[PDB]
Amino acid sequence: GRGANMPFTIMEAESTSNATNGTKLTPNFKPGDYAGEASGRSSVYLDATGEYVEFTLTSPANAFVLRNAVAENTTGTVSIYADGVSKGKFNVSSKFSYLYATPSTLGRLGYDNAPGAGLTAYWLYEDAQLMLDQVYPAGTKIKIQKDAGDVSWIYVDLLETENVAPPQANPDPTKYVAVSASKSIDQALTEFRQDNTKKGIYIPAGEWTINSKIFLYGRATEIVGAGPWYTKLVAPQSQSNTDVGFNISAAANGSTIRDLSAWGNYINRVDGPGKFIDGNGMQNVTVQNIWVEHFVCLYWGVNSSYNTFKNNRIKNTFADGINMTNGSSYNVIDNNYARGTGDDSFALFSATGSYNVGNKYTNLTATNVRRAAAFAVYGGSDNLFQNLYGADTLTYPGITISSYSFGYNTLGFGDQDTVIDGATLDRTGGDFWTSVGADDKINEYQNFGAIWIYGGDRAIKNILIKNVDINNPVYFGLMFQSMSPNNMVMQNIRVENVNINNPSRYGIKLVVRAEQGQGPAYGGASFTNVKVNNPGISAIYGEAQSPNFTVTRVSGNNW
Ligand SMILES: OC[C@H]1O[C@H](O[C@@H]2[C@@H](O)[C@@H](O)O[C@H](CO)[C@H]2O)[C@H](O)[C@@H](O)[C@@H]1O
Ligand SMILES: OC[C@H]1O[C@H](O[C@@H]2[C@@H](O)[C@@H](O)O[C@H](CO)[C@H]2O)[C@H](O)[C@@H](O)[C@@H]1O
Ligand SMILES: OC[C@H]1O[C@H](O[C@@H]2[C@@H](O)[C@@H](O)O[C@H](CO)[C@H]2O)[C@H](O)[C@@H](O)[C@@H]1O
Ligand SMILES: [Ca+2]
Repeated sequence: GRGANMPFTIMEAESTSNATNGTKLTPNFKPGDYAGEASGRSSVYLDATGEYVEFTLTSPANAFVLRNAVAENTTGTVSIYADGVSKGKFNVSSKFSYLYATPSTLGRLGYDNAPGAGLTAYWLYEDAQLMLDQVYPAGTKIKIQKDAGDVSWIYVDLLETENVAPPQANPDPTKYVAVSASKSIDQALTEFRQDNTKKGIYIPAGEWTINSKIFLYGRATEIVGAGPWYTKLVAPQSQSNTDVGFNISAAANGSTIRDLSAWGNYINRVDGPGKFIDGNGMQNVTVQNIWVEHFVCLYWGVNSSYNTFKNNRIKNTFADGINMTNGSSYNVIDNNYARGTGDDSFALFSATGSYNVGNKYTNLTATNVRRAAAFAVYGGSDNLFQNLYGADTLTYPGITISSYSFGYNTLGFGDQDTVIDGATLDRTGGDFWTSVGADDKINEYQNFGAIWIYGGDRAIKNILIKNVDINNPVYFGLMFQSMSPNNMVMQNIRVENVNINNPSRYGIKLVVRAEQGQGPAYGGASFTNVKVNNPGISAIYGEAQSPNFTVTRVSGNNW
């Protein structure tokens, strides 16, 4: 792609190809800012009746997602036109946006939904979904316009366009028990469990309440919808933060959930509940072509192995998109799209089996990461992250590679490579934590590069980063750091075929003193064909001040 191959096309409102009579925001990297939090770090502000932004379709489309920001505590409309003719109205809302903190309490980002004295609003953008009753061809002018009766103002960030097929029917009514107006999901599953000729349940087009955790047991179960634009599982929207969805017991290992969407009612992060799918220790489960929003996570694996997450869309969550922890091995996380997660979009946390091993995170896109990293790997052995696209992180790297234990029981990285192979990272990095007494100090925070290689309190070894393009990182391309006093010696850290373009500070930073009491990096890293182009200050910082760290310039480096 790089990244996921999805049926929708993403178009930035602010593209120079898009006529507008509204206000195009100049980019910045600020959280809590309508530019800093936008895709591409810009949007088009429509602030008077008749102001519009005009998109041009590059593929046919009957369905649209508008990422936008409106005033706090408001709902309303904005209009959509096709070739100059009005065609409908998006339902725009800040119900799920505006999370409050202060510049020195970004650790609270995502947790606190109420305004208050001295509090700044963050997480300002949200989405509106709309299907039209015609497929419009490539080349159609799709205008987003603020007409009389629409919201007082709106920031238009991007438009998703998609040509959605008609809904898919029950694959076989004699094998899939249908949910219906008078038969709930739970009742359909009970009928399935008690009749061995059934393969599962079918959930038709519609909106279907999920007001509970729905347990899958008995045997492997298929849950099949009509398509994610059609089958909508809906948490009770007059409630907030209800723990609903599916919970897969061991008897239902081998289950499949596919072709549906799930619309949670979380308005802030809660730690514990809030994963759409629970399946601790689950095996051989397939989750495919589902679209999930407004949960804490899609899935949080715990010693869960041989599972497949494929073709999913994870948007506007309050913590991680997918995390696999504590022994989870041999999983296939392939061709998934995340936008707006509230913590690491795709993560792997290895802990004591000794390691998470054999996982393949492939063809993944993670953008507009509202806190933490697009991709994060915490220890493990023989795990592959391949063909990644990451962009527009609010606070942290595009990719975190970390041997910090976080107080859990872990060995760190193992004896087989953790591989990052093929990745594009656009405008990644950010500010987090504190930097009291730090070297190379530019503000009150620690400052994170596009890729952070962090030796923590456990082994940091066997890391291969290759075929990566890092474009306009907030601060640095590659950032290497060792936690003191542990000073774990980094071994077999190699970087190959990497382009670092226009970093504002340095192409490569060896952290010398992140904060009081901390020191420089231990071990070394090798660089082959690593280009640093137009750095703001210099190509590499920290080399002379890092006497325990050896930079090896194998060949092909312009620094
Ligand atoms: O009050 C429930 C939600 O209403 C709006 O969203 C609509 C949603 O219910 C769904 O079924 O489809 C339509 C069309 O895509 C949505 O507009 C609000 O936007 C949402 O915030 C509410 O929770
Ligand atoms: O393995 C550590 C814990 O993971 C889960 O808790 C997470 C919490 O520590 C924090 O990271 O927030 C996320 C998102 O809300 C939580 O999933 C488990 O729920 C917990 O039991 C584990 O100890
Ligand atoms: O020391 C406990 C904390 O460790 C981690 O946070 C670190 C932060 O405190 C500061 O020192 O910066 C380093 C990175 O340079 C951070 O890793 C945990 O993330 C945090 O939850 C702990 O409280
Ligand atoms: Ca944008």
